[PDB]
Amino acid sequence: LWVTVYYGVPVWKDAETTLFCASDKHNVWATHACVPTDQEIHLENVTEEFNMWKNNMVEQMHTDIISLWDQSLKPCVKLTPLCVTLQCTNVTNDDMRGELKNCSFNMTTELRDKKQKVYSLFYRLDVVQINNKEYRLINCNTSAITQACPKVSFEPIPIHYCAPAGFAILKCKDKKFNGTGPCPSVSTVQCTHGIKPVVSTQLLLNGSLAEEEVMIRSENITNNAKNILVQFNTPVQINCTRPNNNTRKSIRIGPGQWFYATGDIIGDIRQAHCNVSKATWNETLGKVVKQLRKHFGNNTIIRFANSSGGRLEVTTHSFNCGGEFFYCNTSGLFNSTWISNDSITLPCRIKQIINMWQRIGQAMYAPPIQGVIRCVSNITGLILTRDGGSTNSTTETFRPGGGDMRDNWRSELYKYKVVKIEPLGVAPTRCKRR
Amino acid sequence: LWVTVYYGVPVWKDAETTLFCASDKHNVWATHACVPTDQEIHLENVTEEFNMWKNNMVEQMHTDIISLWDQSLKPCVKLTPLCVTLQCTNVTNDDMRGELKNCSFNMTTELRDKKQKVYSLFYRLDVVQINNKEYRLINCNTSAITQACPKVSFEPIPIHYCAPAGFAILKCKDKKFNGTGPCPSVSTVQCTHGIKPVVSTQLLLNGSLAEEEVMIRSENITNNAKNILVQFNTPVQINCTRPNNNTRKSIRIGPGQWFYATGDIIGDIRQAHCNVSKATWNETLGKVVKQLRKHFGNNTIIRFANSSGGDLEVTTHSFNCGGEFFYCNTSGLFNSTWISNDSITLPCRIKQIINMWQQAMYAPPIQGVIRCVSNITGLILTRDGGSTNSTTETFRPGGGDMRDNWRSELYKYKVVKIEPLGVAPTRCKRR
Amino acid sequence: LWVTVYYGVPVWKDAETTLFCASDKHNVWATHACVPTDQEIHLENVTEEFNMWKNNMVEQMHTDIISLWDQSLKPCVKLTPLCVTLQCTNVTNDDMRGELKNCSFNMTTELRDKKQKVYSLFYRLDVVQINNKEYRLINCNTSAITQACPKVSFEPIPIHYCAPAGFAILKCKDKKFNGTGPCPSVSTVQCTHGIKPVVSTQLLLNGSLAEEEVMIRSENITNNAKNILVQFNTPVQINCTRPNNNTRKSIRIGPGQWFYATGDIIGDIRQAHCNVSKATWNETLGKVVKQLRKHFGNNTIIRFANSSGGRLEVTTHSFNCGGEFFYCNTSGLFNSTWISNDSITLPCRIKQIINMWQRIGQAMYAPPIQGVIRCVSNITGLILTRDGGSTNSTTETFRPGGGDMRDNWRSELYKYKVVKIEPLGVAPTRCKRR
Amino acid sequence: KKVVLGKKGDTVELTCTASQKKSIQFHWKNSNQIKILGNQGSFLTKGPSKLNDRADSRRSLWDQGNFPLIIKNLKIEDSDTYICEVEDQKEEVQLLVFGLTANSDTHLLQGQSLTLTLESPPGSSPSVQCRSPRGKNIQGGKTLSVSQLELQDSGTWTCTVLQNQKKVEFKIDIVV
Amino acid sequence: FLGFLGAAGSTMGAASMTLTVQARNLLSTVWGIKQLQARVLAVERYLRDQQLLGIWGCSGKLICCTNVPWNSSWSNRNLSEIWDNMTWLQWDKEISNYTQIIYGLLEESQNQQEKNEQDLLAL
Amino acid sequence: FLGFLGAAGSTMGAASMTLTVQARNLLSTVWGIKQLQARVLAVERYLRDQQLLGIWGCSGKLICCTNVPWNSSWSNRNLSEIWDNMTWLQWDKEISNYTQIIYGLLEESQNQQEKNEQDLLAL
Amino acid sequence: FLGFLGAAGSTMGAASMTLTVQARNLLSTVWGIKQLQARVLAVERYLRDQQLLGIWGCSGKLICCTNVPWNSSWSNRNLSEIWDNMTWLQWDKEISNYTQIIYGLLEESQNQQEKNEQDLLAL
Ligand SMILES: *[C@@H]1O[C@H](CO)[C@@H](O[C@@H]2O[C@H](CO)[C@@H](O[C@@H]3O[C@H](CO)[C@@H](O)[C@H](O)[C@@H]3O)[C@H](O)[C@H]2NC(C)=O)[C@H](O)[C@H]1NC(C)=O
Ligand SMILES: *[C@@H]1O[C@H](CO)[C@@H](O)[C@H](O)[C@H]1NC(C)=O
Ligand SMILES: *[C@@H]1O[C@H](CO)[C@@H](O)[C@H](O)[C@H]1NC(C)=O
Ligand SMILES: *[C@@H]1O[C@H](CO)[C@@H](O)[C@H](O)[C@H]1NC(C)=O
Ligand SMILES: *[C@@H]1O[C@H](CO)[C@@H](O)[C@H](O)[C@H]1NC(C)=O
Ligand SMILES: *[C@@H]1O[C@H](CO)[C@@H](O)[C@H](O)[C@H]1NC(C)=O
Ligand SMILES: *[C@@H]1O[C@H](CO)[C@@H](O)[C@H](O)[C@H]1NC(C)=O
Ligand SMILES: *[C@@H]1O[C@H](CO)[C@@H](O)[C@H](O)[C@H]1NC(C)=O
Ligand SMILES: *[C@@H]1O[C@H](CO)[C@@H](O)[C@H](O)[C@H]1NC(C)=O
Ligand SMILES: *[C@@H]1O[C@H](CO)[C@@H](O)[C@H](O)[C@H]1NC(C)=O
Ligand SMILES: *[C@@H]1O[C@H](CO)[C@@H](O)[C@H](O)[C@H]1NC(C)=O
Ligand SMILES: *[C@@H]1O[C@H](CO)[C@@H](O)[C@H](O)[C@H]1NC(C)=O
Repeated sequence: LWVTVYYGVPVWKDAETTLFCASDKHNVWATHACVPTDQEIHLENVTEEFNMWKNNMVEQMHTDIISLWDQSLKPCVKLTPLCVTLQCTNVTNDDMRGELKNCSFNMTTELRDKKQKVYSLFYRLDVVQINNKEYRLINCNTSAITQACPKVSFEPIPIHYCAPAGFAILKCKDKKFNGTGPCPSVSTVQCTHGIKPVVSTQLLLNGSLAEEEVMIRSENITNNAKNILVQFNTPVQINCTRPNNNTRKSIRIGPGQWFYATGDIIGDIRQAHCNVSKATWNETLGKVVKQLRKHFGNNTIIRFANSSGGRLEVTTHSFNCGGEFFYCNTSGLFNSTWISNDSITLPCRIKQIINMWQRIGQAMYAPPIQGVIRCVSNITGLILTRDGGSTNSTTETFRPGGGDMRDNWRSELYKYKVVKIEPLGVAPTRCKRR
Repeated sequence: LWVTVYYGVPVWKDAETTLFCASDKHNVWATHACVPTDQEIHLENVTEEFNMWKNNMVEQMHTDIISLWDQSLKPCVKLTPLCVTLQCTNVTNDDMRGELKNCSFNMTTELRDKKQKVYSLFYRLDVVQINNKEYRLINCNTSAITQACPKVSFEPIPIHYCAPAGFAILKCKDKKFNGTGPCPSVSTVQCTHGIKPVVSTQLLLNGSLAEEEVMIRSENITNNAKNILVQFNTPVQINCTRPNNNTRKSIRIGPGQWFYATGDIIGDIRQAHCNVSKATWNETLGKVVKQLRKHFGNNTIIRFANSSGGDLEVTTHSFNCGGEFFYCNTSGLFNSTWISNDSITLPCRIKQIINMWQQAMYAPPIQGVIRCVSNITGLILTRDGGSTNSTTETFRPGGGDMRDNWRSELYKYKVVKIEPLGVAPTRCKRR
Repeated sequence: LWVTVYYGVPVWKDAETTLFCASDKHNVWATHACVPTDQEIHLENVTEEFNMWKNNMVEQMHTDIISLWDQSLKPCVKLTPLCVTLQCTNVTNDDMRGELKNCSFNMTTELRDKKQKVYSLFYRLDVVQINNKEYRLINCNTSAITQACPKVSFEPIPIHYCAPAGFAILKCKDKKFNGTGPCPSVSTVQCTHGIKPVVSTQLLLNGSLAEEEVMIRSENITNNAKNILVQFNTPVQINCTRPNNNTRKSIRIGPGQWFYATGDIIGDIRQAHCNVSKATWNETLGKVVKQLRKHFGNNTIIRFANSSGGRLEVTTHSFNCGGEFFYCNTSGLFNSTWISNDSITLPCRIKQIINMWQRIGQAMYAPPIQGVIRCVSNITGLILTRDGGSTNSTTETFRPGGGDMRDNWRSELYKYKVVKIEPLGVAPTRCKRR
Repeated sequence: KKVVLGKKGDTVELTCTASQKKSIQFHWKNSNQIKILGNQGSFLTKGPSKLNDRADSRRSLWDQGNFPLIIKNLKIEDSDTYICEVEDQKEEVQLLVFGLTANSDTHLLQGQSLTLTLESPPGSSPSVQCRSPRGKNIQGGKTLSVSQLELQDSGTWTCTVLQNQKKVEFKIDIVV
Repeated sequence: FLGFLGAAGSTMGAASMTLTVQARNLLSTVWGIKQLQARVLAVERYLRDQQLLGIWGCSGKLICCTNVPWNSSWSNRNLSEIWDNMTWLQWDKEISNYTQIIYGLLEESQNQQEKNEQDLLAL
Repeated sequence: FLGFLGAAGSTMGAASMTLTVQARNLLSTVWGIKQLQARVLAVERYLRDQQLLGIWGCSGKLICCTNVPWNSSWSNRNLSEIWDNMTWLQWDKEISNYTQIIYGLLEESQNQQEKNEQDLLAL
Repeated sequence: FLGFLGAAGSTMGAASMTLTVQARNLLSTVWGIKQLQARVLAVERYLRDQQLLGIWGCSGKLICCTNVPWNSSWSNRNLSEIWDNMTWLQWDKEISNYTQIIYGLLEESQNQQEKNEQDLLAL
C-alpha cells in the first residue's frame, strides 16, 4: 500500500474561468467571431451543489453583453451636432396626440460654413422642452448620443458558452430545481444551449421554458427585497407591432456621415399596442398563483398590481423587437385578486434615444425602421417583486420589477455550473516500483 | 506486420495560416514590429502542385497592407475643417494650364473664436466647383479626408513573410514556371525574399525580374476577363519627376493640429512627366510579343492599345514617387501593332486628395523637387474579347486590383503545414 | 567518459524579458489590473555582476509608466473648446499678487448653437497673453489639452515587477554596493520589493533608503555630463502644503462633458510652500559631502548652487502630491560652501496644464482639488550634476539637475537584475545507457 | 433568362448576384464577349465596347454584393444579352429597347387620321396595347393607326408594348 | 465509454479503466481575447499536470505505482472498500489536506531513484 | 546532413534516418498579435502531436513499435517496395483514408496493454 | 531544502541533488497583454527544453546517461575536480562554446539507438 499516481481521474472543483462563445448579417453580439459549434454525457449517482444566485456565469455573460453592445457602437455615427435647439410642433396627422413631435433645426452640411434647415419627427419621450416652442434631445445634458449603425442588427442570435479545454460545465437536469441546493441528476455538456441575449423587463421573452410546471425561483422567498424569477411551462404568445408606416430620411451631419432621421409618416397614426390572449394569460396566471401559494400558504390572498414606479425602463415592459425599442405599459396584465377569444391590448410607447445598461454618459440613437414593424414573441417568464408587508395581513401584492439585466440572464444560466477538472489523483495500491 | 509510429517524417499538407513579417524612423509598413530577419534547402525528387491564382498568401498580404495603411493613418491629422468654400483663381506664373488652382479659404486658428484667411495651391483634380468661382474639396460630400503624417514615409521597404513554427514555405525554382501546375524543382525557405510592397497600376514596378525569357502568366489565357500578368527579364528604366520647386506652408487648423498646404511654386510651372528609353521599350515589347504569340498563334496580329477608360487609377499608370502620387497617361507606351537615344515622355498628373484603394487620405506636399528612377519589371495587360473571326488581339493595360501587384512576387511561394506523425508497417513488435 | 544530460541545473544567463506587475477609486497606474502578490531565497557562495546603468528594467518601467499614463487619459474629457480668447484680470482678496488670473471667457454649452459666459481662475503659468488684456491657455498653440478624469487618482501605489516563469530576478544585498561591479551577496526574489512610481526632480521623494551609509552612484564619476544619483540613509521629511482653499466649479462644455475649473478662493491667498527641517537638512548635506569627498580628494571644496537653467520642470523641484502639481524653487536648499527648531521654506508655484513626459502635442489639465492640501513626504536622495571644472580649481560645484525620469526609477531598480534560467546542462561521468 | 424592357432614352439597371456579399471581381459583356464594364479591386474599368460614355456601375453597391450595369441614353442598337462573371457563373439578362412615337408631331386637324411609329429591335416580336382616356384600347401589331381625330380625342395615350409577359408603359404627345 | 468524466459516479476501477478519454480532452473583438487566453490557460494547465507527472517518474503513464509508502493515516481505510464502492470525488475530499506533502515525498523519491540509477549504471 | 525537410523526396527507409531534423523544427499592432497568435497556434499544434504520441505508449520516442497487426486492407504492399521505392508523401497519400482507424487502434491497444500491465504488477 | 537556485553556489555533486527544485519552478491593457505574453513566452521556453530532452531519449528524466563519448577536446579535467570543486555556473561558462555540437551528437546517437532497437525487435 504505497502511494500510487492516477492521471485522468474524473474529479472536479468549482472555479471561475473565461468562457468563449460558439454560434451555429452582423449583430451587436458578434456571433460571427464565435467558433462554429459541433455531445451530452449523463452522470450516474452524482450529487452536485448548484447555486443560481452565486453563479459567475451570469456576471460573465452580463459583462460580455455590455462589451459587445458598446463595441458595435464605436465605428458608428456620433450625433454631437444634433444637440441644438429644436423648434417643434405637434404633428396633427387619435390617442397618440402630442406623442409624435415635428421638429425643425439648423443643421450643418458638407460645407462647414453653410447651414441647412432640416426637419425630423421625434417622439415626445425623446425631447424635453426648454423654458412654436424650443426643444432639445432628452440626452443632450447627460450623455453623448451615438447613433446605432443601420446595417448592424439587434436580433437576438443564440450563442453558446463553451468552457475552455480542461474545464467542464455541469448542467443540472432536475425538473424541480429551485435554483439552490444539491441537484441529484447532473449531466456534463461542454457548451450551453438555448441562450438568447434578449433584453426585456417584467416579461422574459423568447426564453427557455420549464419542463413540467411553473417554477418559482428566488434567492430568499421570505426577504421581499429580492426578485422572484417565475418561469413558464407553456408559452404565452405576445402579438404586437407598430402600425405606423415610417419613412427613413438621410440627413448629412457632415462629410461621409449620415443622420437617419424619422422623415415622415404614411397613413394614420396609431398607438403601438401589444396583445396577449386573455384566456391564455388568465390560465397562466392561475398556474403561477397556484405555484406561489406553495411558499405563502393556501389561504393567503395573492394580489397583482402594476409596477410601483421609477425609470421607464423598470416601470414598463421594454423590449427591442424589430430594431425599435418599445416601452409597453403592463398595467393591464397584473391587475387581479386571487382568493382560495378576446385579447388584452397593451398601450406601448416608443423611444429612440436609449441608454440600455443604466450607463451614465453613453446613450444610443436607434435609427427609425422603415415600413411597419410586427414582432411575435412568447413570454416564458416574469420578474415579480413582492412588496414589504406588515406581517399581519392576508394579502400579498406582487408587482413586476426588474431593471437588472443579470436577473434576466439568470433565468437561462441557472441550470449550468462551470467546474475545474483535477485529473491528478493520489491513492494507495499494492504496487512497489522496481 | 505490425503498426509502427514515426514522428518527424517529411510529410506536409496544404494549409492557410497567419504568416508574420520579418523586415530587414517610421514607415507605414511597420519596422518596429517585424522580427529581425536571420537558409534555403533544396528538395530533390519532389514535385509540388502550385497555384498562383488561388494562393492564400496574396490575400493575406493584401489584408496586411490594408491594415497597416489604415492603422498608420489613425493617429494622423483629420482634415474635416478643410470642407469650406474655396474662392479660387488660376495660377499664371504652358502644359500645366488651369491645372494648378490658387484657392483661399477661411480656416480656424488655434483659438476657437478667431478665423484666419489663408491660401493654398490645389490641383485641378482635387477641387470641384459649385455653380473667382467658388470651389470645394473633391472628396468632401462622401468621405472624410485625414492628412497623411509627414513624418511617416510611404517608402516600399522589403518585408519577408515568414511562416510560423510547424509550417514551411515552398519556393518553386522552376525557371519556366507559368504559375499553375506541377513544379519539378521545389525548395523550402524559412522566409520569402524581400517583397517591396509597391503600389502601382498598368506597370509592375520594382518587382523581381524573371530569368530565361519574359514569362506571361494568366489565370485563364483564353478568357478575355483575366489580367495577363507579364514579367520582364531586362528591366526598362523609368524616370519620373516633378519639375515644380514646390514649398510646403504650414497652417494651424487646430490646437496642435497642423495642415501642410502647397504655398508658392518657386520658378517656372512645368508638367510632371516620365521618361522611358524608346529603343529599350521597343525591344522589351518585341520580346513580350514573341513570348505572347505562343498562346494565340504565330500569324495572329498582336496589337497594343492604351487603356479603355474608367477611374483615374486604372486608366493611368498611378504610383507613389517619394510621397507625391503620380497619374501618368501611358497612351504613348502601349501604342503599336506587331505583325508576323530618343525617350518617350508621359504627361503625368499629380493628385493630393487621392482615394485610397480600400475614405480618402491627403498626401501633404513634398518640399523641393521630386525625382525618382524605378525598374519596370512587368505589365498587367487585359485582352480585348474577339469575335472569333478576326486575326488581331489588342492588349490594353489593366490593373487596379492591388492583389495582382503582389501576385507577381508571391507566385513561386506556397505555404504548407508539416504533419510529422506517420504510421507504416514493419516487422518490429513491442515486447 | 560519457556525457550526461542534467535537467534543472542552477545555471542562468543575462536576458531581457517582459516583466509584469503585481500589487496587493481607480488608479492612474491601473494597479488593480495587476495580479495579486503573495519569498526571498538566499544564494550563498555566488558572485554576480550588477549594472544599474545598463539595467533594462529601468527602460521597461519608463515605457510602462508612460503607457499607463497615456492609457488612463483616453476616456477623459478633451478640453479643445477651452482654447478661446480669455479676458483675464488680476485677483485681489501678499506676494501671490500677479500669480492667479481671473479669466472670463465664452464657452459652449450643452446646446451646440448656445454660448455661456463663464469664469475661472488660471495660474500665471497656465496663461500667456496675446499680442483688461486678452490671455490664452499656454499649451494651446502646441498641444491638445486633455483634462484628467477627476475620479482617477495620481497616488503612487507600490507595484512589484515579477519576472515570468523560467526567469529569475537577482537582488544585490551588499550594503555598500555602488551600482557597478560584482555583488558578493546575491539573492533570488521573484517580485521586486515594491517600487513607488513617483515622478519628481532634484529630490527622490518617498524612495527606498540606503542601509548603512549615504551612497553616491554615478556612471562615470569623472564625467561631468552624467548625473550623480545620491541616496540617503536617513529620511529628510519635507512638509508641503497649498494654503489656498480652492473651490472647484463644474462647467458643462458639452453633452456628457464636465470641465472642472477653479472657482472662488474661500479665504486668503498664500504661496504654496514646502517646509524642510534646517538642522536635519544641514546634517544630511554634511553626510553627503563627507561621503562625496571620497571621489574628489580630501582637500576639495564642494559647493552647492541652485539650478543652471532650462524648463520649469528641471529648474525647480517638480512633484505631484494630492493631485496638484507643485514646482518648488529649491534655491533655499543648495546654497552652501563646504571646506576642509527652525525650518527652511521653499516657495512653490502650482501649474495645471502639464506635459509630464516632455512630449510634443500632448498635455494634461489637472482639475483643481477641493480644500487645502497638506502633504508630507520623505526626501531619500538627490539628483546632482557636477559643473564643468577648469581642472586647476580646488572648488567643485554641484547643482541639482534631473528631468530624466529614468534616473528616478534607477534609484529603486539599482539592486535588481533579471536572469534567464538555463536548466539544461551537459556534464561528463562514467554513465552509459544500456 | 431574365429580360427587361427599355424606353429608348431612360436608364436600365441589370444586376449581378453575389453569394459572398463582398467585392468579387465581375465583368459585364454582351453576346460577342466584348467587355463593357468591370471591377478591378476598388476602381472601375470600362471595356472597349460601344457603351463607353453610357455604361456605369453604382460603386457604392459593390460591398453588399450587387454589381449593377447602368446604361444611360438607351439606343435601339443597344438591345442585346449581357453576362455577369461574378465568381464563375454566367448570370445572363437580355435588354430590349423599344422606340414608340408618331410621325405627325403637331400638324393635325379634326376628322383626320393618326399614325404611330414603333421601332422594335431586330429580332423581336412586340405587341402594342394602346390605352386612351376616351376608351380606344386599340389592339394591333407593331404599327398602329387611328382614323378618327376630334376635339374629344385629346389626352396622353399611355400606349404600352408587351413581349414575353413583360410590359413597359409609354407616353405620347396629343394636344388638340 | 461512460463519457467525458462519465465514470465520476462509477467505481474507481471503472474510472481507472476509462482514464484515456479524460486524458485526451484536456487540450482541445470581445470574443477574440476570451478565445486566446482560454487556449493559453488550457495549454498551461495541461502542461502543469504533465510536468508534475514527469518529476515523479510517471511520464506518459496513466497509472504509475510508486515507492512512497502511506505515511501516518491519510484516511488509510483498506484497498478493498476504497476501490469497490467509493467514488473518486469523495476520495479527493478526504485527503485534500495532505496533497502537497504527498507530492513532495514523490518528488524526493523520484530524485533518489534517478540518483541511484545513475550511480549503479557507472559500474 | 540535409536540412529541414531534406529527405522529403528520399525513400521511406532513407527518410526514416532523419526524423530529428524535422522534429526539432516544430516549435521554433498588426504584427504583434500575428506573432502572439502564431506562437500559441504552434505550441498547440506541437502539443497535439505529443499527446497523440503519449496515449499510444510512444511518449518520448521517434520510432515506436506497437502491437496492432497491419491489416492488408489498408495497404497490400510489401516492406521492400514500401521502404525502398516510395516516398513519405506518397505513403501519406495512399493511407490518408485510413489514419483515423489506425489511430484509434493504437489507442485501444495501448490502453489494453497498460491495464494488463497493472494487472501483472499487482502480484 | 535550498529553494529555487538555492544550490547555485554549491558544487556540481551537491547541486545535482536538488534538480527538482529548479525544475518545478520552470512553468508556474498594458498589464493584461504583458501577463499573457509572459505566460506564452514561459510556455515556449519550457517546451523547447522539454523537446530537447525528449529528442535525446531522456524524456521525463532529470539525470539521463547517454552513449555519446565525452571528447577530451572539450575539457581535460578529471571528475574529482569537476564534481567536487566547480559549481554549475563556471562549468556552463567553460563549455558554452561547444554545446551545439554536443546537442547534435546526442540527437544523432539517439536516432541511431532508436533504429538499432527497432531492428533488434524485428528478429
Ligand atoms: C422573438 O422571436 C421572434 C421570432 O424570431 C422575433 O420576431 C422576428 O423579428 C425579426 C426582427 O424584426 C424579424 O425579422 C425581420 O423581418 C422583416 C420582414 O418582416 C425583414 O424586413 C427584416 O430584415 C428582418 O429579417 C422576423 O420576421 C420576426 N419573426 C417573426 C416570426 O415574427 C421577435 O423579435 C423576438 N422578440 C424579441 C423581444 O427579441
Ligand atoms: C400640442 O401638444 C401639447 C401636449 O399635449 C399640448 O399641451 C398643446 O396644447 C398642443 N398644441 C396645440 C396647438 O394643440
Ligand atoms: C431550495 O431548495 C433546497 C433543497 O431543495 C432548500 O434547502 C432551500 O431552502 C430552498 N430555497 C429556496 C429559496 O427555495
Ligand atoms: C414559443 O415557445 C415555443 C415552445 O417551444 C417555441 O417553440 C417557440 O419558438 C416560441 N416562440 C418563438 C417566436 O420563438
Ligand atoms: C481658369 O482655367 C479654366 C480652365 O481652363 C478656365 O475655364 C477659366 O476660364 C480660367 N479663368 C478663370 C478666371 O477661371
Ligand atoms: C534615367 O536616369 C538615369 C539616372 O540619371 C539614367 O542613367 C538613365 O539613362 C535615364 N533613363 C532615361 C530613359 O531617361
Ligand atoms: C497684475 O499684477 C502685476 C504685478 O506686477 C502687474 O504687472 C499687472 O499689470 C497687473 N494686471 C492688471 C490688469 O492690473
Ligand atoms: C512636518 O509636519 C508634521 C506634521 O504632520 C510635524 O510633525 C513635523 O514636525 C513637521 N516638520 C517640519 C520640519 O516642519
Ligand atoms: C509620499 O508619501 C506620502 C504618504 O504615503 C504622501 O502623502 C505624499 O503625497 C507622497 N509624495 C509624493 C511626491 O508622492
Ligand atoms: C545663499 O547662501 C547664503 C549663505 O550665507 C544664504 O544667506 C542665502 O539665503 C542663500 N541664497 C538663497 C537661499 O537664495
Ligand atoms: C533521388 O532519386 C535518386 C534515384 O534513386 C537517388 O539516387 C537520390 O538519392 C534521390 N535523392 C534524394 C534527395 O532522395
Ligand atoms: C561555499 O564554499 C566553501 C568553500 O569552497 C564551502 O565550504 C561551502 O560549503 C560552500 N557553500 C555553499 C552553499 O556552496
